[PDB]
Amino acid sequence: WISPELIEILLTILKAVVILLVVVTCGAFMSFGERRLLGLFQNRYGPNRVGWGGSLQLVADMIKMFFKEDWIPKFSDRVIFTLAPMIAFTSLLLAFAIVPVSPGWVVADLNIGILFFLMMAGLAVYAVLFAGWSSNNKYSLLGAMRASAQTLSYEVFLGLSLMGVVAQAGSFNMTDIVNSQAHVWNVIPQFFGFITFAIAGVAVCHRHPFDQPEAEQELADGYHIEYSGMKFGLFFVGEYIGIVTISALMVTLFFGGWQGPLLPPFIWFALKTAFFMMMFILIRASLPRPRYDQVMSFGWKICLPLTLINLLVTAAVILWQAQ
Amino acid sequence: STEVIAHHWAFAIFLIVAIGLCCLMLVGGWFLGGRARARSKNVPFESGRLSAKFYLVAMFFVIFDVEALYLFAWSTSIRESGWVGFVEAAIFIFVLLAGLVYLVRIGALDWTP
Amino acid sequence: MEFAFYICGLIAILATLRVITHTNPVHALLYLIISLLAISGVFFSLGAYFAGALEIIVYAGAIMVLFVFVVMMLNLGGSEIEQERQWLKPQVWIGPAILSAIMLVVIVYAILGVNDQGIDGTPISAKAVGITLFGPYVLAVELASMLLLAGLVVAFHVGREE
Amino acid sequence: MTITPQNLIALLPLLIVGLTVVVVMLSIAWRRNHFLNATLSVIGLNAALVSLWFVGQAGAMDVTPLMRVDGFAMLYTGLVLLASLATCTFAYPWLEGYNDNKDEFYLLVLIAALGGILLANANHLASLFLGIELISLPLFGLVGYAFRQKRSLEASIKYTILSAAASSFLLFGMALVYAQSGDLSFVALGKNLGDGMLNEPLLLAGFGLMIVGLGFKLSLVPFHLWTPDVYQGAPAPVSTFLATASKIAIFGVVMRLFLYAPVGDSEAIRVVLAIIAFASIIFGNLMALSQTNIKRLLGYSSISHLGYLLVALIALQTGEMSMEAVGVYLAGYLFSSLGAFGVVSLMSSPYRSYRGLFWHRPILAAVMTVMMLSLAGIPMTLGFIGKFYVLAVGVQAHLWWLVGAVVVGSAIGLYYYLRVAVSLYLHAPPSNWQYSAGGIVVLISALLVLVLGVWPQPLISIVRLAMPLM
Amino acid sequence: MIPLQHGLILAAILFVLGLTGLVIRRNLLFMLIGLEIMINASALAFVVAGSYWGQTDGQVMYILAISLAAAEASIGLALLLQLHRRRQNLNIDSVSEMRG
Amino acid sequence: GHPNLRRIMMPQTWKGHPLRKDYPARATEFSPFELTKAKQDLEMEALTFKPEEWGMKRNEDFMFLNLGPNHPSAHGAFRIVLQLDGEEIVDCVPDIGYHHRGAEKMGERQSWHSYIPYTDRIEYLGGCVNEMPYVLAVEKLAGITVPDRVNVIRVMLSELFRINSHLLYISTFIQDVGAMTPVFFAFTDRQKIYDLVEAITGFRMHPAWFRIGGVAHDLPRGWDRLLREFLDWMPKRLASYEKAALQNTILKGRSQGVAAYGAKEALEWGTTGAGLRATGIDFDVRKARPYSGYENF
Ligand SMILES: CCCCCCCCCCCCCCCCCC(=O)OC[C@H](COP(=O)(O)OCCN)OC(=O)CCCCCCCCCCCCCCCCC
Ligand SMILES: CCCCCCCCCCCCCCCCCC(=O)OC[C@H](COP(=O)(O)OCCN)OC(=O)CCCCCCCCCCCCCCCCC
Ligand SMILES: CCCCCCCCCCCCCCCCCC(=O)OC[C@H](COP(=O)(O)OCCN)OC(=O)CCCCCCCCCCCCCCCCC
Ligand SMILES: CCCCCCCCCCCCCCCCCCCC
Ligand SMILES: CCCCCCCCCCCCCCCCCCCC
Repeated sequence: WISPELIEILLTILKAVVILLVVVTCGAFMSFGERRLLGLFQNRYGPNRVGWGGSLQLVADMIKMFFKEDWIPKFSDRVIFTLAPMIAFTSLLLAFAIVPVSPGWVVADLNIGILFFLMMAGLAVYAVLFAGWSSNNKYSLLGAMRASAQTLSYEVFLGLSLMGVVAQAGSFNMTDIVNSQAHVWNVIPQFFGFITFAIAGVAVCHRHPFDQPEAEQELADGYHIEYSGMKFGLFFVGEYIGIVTISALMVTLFFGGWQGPLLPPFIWFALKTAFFMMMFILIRASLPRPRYDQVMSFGWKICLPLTLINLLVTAAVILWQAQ
Repeated sequence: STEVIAHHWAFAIFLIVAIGLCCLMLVGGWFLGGRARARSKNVPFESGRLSAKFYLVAMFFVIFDVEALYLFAWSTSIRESGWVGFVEAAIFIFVLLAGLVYLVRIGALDWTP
Repeated sequence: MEFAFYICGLIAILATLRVITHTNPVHALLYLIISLLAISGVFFSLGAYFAGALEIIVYAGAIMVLFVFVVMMLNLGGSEIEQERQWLKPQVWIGPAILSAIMLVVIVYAILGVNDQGIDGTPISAKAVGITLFGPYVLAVELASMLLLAGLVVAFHVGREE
Repeated sequence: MTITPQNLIALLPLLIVGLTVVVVMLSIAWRRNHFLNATLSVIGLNAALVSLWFVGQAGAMDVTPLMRVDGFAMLYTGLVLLASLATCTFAYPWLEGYNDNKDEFYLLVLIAALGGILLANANHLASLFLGIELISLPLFGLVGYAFRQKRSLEASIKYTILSAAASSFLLFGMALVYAQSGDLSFVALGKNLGDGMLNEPLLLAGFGLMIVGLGFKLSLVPFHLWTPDVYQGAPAPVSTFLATASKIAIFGVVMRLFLYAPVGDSEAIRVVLAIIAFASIIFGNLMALSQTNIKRLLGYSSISHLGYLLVALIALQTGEMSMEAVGVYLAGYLFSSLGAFGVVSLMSSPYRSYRGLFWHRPILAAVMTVMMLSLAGIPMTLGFIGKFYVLAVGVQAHLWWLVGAVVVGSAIGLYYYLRVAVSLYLHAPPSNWQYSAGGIVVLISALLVLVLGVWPQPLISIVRLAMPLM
Repeated sequence: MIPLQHGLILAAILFVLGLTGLVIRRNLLFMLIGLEIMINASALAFVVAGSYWGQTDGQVMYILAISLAAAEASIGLALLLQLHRRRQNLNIDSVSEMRG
Repeated sequence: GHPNLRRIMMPQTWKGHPLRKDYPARATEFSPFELTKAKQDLEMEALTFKPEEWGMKRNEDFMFLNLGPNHPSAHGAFRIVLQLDGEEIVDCVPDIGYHHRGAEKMGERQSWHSYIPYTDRIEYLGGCVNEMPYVLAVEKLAGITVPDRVNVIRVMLSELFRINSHLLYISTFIQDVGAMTPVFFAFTDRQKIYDLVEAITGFRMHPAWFRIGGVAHDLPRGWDRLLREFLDWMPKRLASYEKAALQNTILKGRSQGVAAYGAKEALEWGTTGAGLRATGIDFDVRKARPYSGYENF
């Protein structure tokens, strides 16, 4: 069984498994870091008693959520109820599955890349839709309808925001997109693409200020209200893993990915990614929540023509520079 | 080649292990923990007809997503298409923005009455 | 490559059979989404990478989202649907099934009587599809934009609430 | 193949109608004005009709790997544009009584006219498919424009579901055809076959599914059951447009497809279309015997006239004047159907019994009886010239069963057409310039029918000038 | 190495299954679902045909097919919405007022 | 002639009228609260909403929405039933009485001195502000004119508790808009106020420190120091609150033009305070009908 081909196969599989486990661990530890960084932002400490510095708080929450009674309503449809958190986790995990963290460290060097990310987001909206329908609660039903129409209103231009970087790199591949940022990062030319992708990625991740269950707690119309135990935990863990995925895609698409002058490439990638996770915390802790009609009006009247104009101007620059 | 099939194996292992991870998470959550009964436990939590604007928003998402797929196909082949394809895509985006402006002005994209 | 194609084709066939014989609209739409994922796997097996990407982005990500949206707003509790089960009643379904059966045998006779050198599975990237789309197929692009505009206007005019 | 400025000047009606669509849409976005948007739509359609002159002076050439422009394309573009102009003219007094938004009607008419022009210019399977869909979907909107009404909503649902089924059938047919041949151009459909092996089963099955879709679109038996319901339930200007423009554009693209393809001269396809044409003529004439509704009667009339059209279709490869017969018949049928459905529209306008029509509306009664004599193929009318052309083409190719079917269906059509035309003059128990414009449109249609039935030579010369490429 | 005939057979099977679902179901939603199945099967057949010949024309025809499918689904669901709004049922046999 | 004369404090299945003199006040007079299955079902049936009984006067689209009665906010627990056309509120009627404590019946049940803790919990964000009119009215009954030091002490504590209540209100409004950090900082400022109030009275939210004729104790030695720390602490924090959340355009879009009324609607409905004075009507009790030596400030 000793052969270089089988050795390369096993090392590549081990690299993929290591990447997957590190992403899941980072998402959970980033739920904990959400709590700690909110404490830092709000002149307090947050959880710092369970273990050293609160580092064992995640393990305590994990034990609680595993040994909490997992319950499915009698009026609910079992398969859809059991399927919605699976979608909310798996869709954004497999969306991460194309992100290159280092030269030679990638799981799938696909020819579609961010197209595959668009496939996973379009599948990810089904988690909210299925959580709303499955619970057999009308309040959760209209909450899921509102959140799903919001995510459609921002998914309508998520890909078009990415298309400026796609046009500049000339390919759908992620590694070619990173390699096109070897001289200048894409945040400078595709700045409008950068802000529109930030807004759309925050909105499709159901993060503040686009979170629906935290928007209206008086109505009790959230689509999470009938989930408990490890299903609600899967909803939360998939939300934070989606935050990690969106931040890493933002780093690879607008901030050069792993490219840097002095540090090793994974150190630069982790630093830029963690900076964008901290910016997620700061966005949650800083901005007020707009109204529903205001949010979808900002999605439709403003951001989509901005993405179209950005793509048109990017194309004009590209063909102008190609003599 | 060996590298491409190793990449395919790594991707397959990634998808399989992720799906098995969330499946085992469900198995552990359902199997572990005691269960107890209450009278109003099975009743849905309700703190103790939908409009057609949802359909309109989803419909607009579908239509503009198909035109987005057209621009997806354009964007990866911008340099080989040249200035002629730029003119065609400018006409395409002009029609797209005219339809968007028409939707805006007649209140189709206005959620509030 | 061929094994994935045959498995995905079998999954798509079984899922479509489950859609056309179901009473729950949401279950039927979920099985339809599963069949669309399987047909996307078929597309990826044949080297049409862009076609599978569009199947999950657009067909399984926009159109079925619209169908699921509509089924949500209808609140279909199976009123005179689950209480009838008339499609499962045999003398209703024997006729059209044998109609589609003889049509399928005729189409299979047509298919088996053609030259087949096999599909080599060479991947066709989205760059070549985009070059062709804005090259020899430009009027198709602009008039398809006009077709989407026509559908937009038609379904806005029909599907208002007032 | 790239696009040249000469290819742009060949694109003139398509570009003009598309620019009209954009301009009318932006004007609706500015301010909802029914008169100004209708005027803009009529101005754009008339501009395309005028620019057909520049297209003719441009010459006949190939603009795309998809489109081909020749005199055949000009003739069918002119027919579609005239039908759309008459549809707008009939639609304005009907839309004067519509409580909801009226401005989307002309947008849908313009997009359907765009699809008709594309079908006229189509030399490809992609252009054929896109033109069929670009005609169909605005007709989905227009048939159910008065969606509050029971009949209009029912007709819209029926037309939408059945045309989606026909679109899937047609698309699977060209999928099989492309799987066999490898090129989607019209000239290469069977070019890779020789030595008498043209009847390949996969190509024949793909063309059969295409025949299923197109025979839905042409109201051909046995895909004809939608025609009386969709004709009756739709608004009368929509019935006018669906009777004239859609049928003419789809039959023109079927003409071009069966001329250019090597598989078009297959024996099995010819026998299948002969059966379809025979059954279409006989069934459409027989099912209109006991119709008291004018719209269903004219739908069955459309089925019969399309059967005569298919009889003229079958002798394409043998006879030499089959295209000339189709053009003359289609000009006459456009004029007759425009007049008949226009008088029906003017009696159905504004949006809120043909017996005894002469005693309050004598001019419209005279126009109606002229068109019901025209659809019967009575001499001194252009429908007679079309029927004479169809019979001559059938006699040349020895299509004797089709000739007998035409004669028998002509007798049955004579029965019911004369029944209506003489029920006009029995005894039974407006005030705007657009209604007068519709009356002028139907009056010039009747005068054209009478003049070209007495003197058909200018129309024959015009149609003979519209010769497609060899 | 995948035969073209097997892909065409799969597309034909999905096409006739969609037609069966279109015919045997009274509910307008299930007929729209069946129509979507038929047009997606035709798009699959066109993709297989384009992939055998090594041409992008199959994927271009697939793109046109899904554009038609999206717009037709939009129009059909709008008609279904109005039918449910004014009729309170989805029985397609109930709308049969026009006959003969 | 009342449009609907139903009970507003007690449930509809209640026998007798509580504020009559022959009605027993205390719960120990009644049987102790037993919750059986039939009792739980019967009381859950009574809390269900029926469109016809509340005078809704109902179109095949008017859906009904339930807000409470459990309420995720600091200001009590209550219900609102909403008639909706799409998202538009066509009609609504508030359901109150879920927080009924019988404080007036306790006024008939406690003595003049012992009722002051119950006067504290009338508006539990007000404290000494709630104690002030009761002790003023009792001093009117007793013929007591309090000295000037008493008036200044009561004004000082009333303004301290007014700043506490307004801080909680602004923080809760900003949190309900969607910014969750000023509630943390405003409760820190509330802790500073609470330090001073604990030093003076010995309690945080319900001091019960005002008395008939004065206050319970003298001011402790060092009250001026804590008041100095609060007066130095407050204005920079308030300016940070404005700049961070109150001048945010998202908050302005959520707030400006929302539920607006004029002087006539404020006058006809008895609205007072900031809602009345935002209509331009200069009517404050401290300046129109001065009390407790508020004319010297
Ligand atoms: C509850 C479970 C629901 C279903 C979950 C999924 C079921 C299947 C799980 C097992 C999958 C095993 C692995 C499949 C093959 C992976 C590798 C692959 O697709 O390789 C082909 C191709 C290679 O690309 P490349 O190398 O760049 O091409 C040049 C030529 N070699 O690469 C590609 O073509 C890449 C594009 C295809 C990738 C597909 C990934 C999965 C898609 C489905 C996601 C489902 C999400 C959850 C459910 C949503 C709701 C139903
Ligand atoms: C195991 C038994 C069945 C168990 C239950 C069902 C599980 C899911 C089965 C379907 C999905 C996995 C199929 C197996 C794929 C394994 C990888 C493979 O075959 O790769 C071959 C090929 C790689 O690309 P290529 O370049 O063509 O390779 C030539 C060599 N250089 O690959 C390709 O070209 C494309 C590979 C397929 C496309 C990507 C994956 C699509 C996934 C679709 C899921 C659909 C929903 C499934 C729901 C299941 C539950 C009901
Ligand atoms: C990894 C990716 C993510 C990384 C994290 C960092 C990026 C996060 C981006 C978050 C974006 C949130 C966008 C929220 C938009 C809200 C728009 C809206 O609806 O505003 C409504 C408001 C008033 O609306 P109006 O119609 O005027 O109402 C009048 C009624 N009296 O209108 C207004 O107030 C007008 C202004 C609207 C907002 C404009 C856009 C602001 C975006 C947030 C600031 C971002 C700054 C850069 C941060 C660093 C990024 C690295
Ligand atoms: C938020 C960041 C998530 C990262 C997930 C993937 C982690 C992969 C770790 C790879 C480590 C080795 C990288 C190559 C060697 C160069 C760097 C060496 C020092 C770390
Ligand atoms: C209330 C209206 C119900 C309409 C149901 C229609 C069902 C049609 C069933 C057709 C069955 C055909 C069986 C085979 C016929 C012979 C083979 C095909 C023709 C040669």
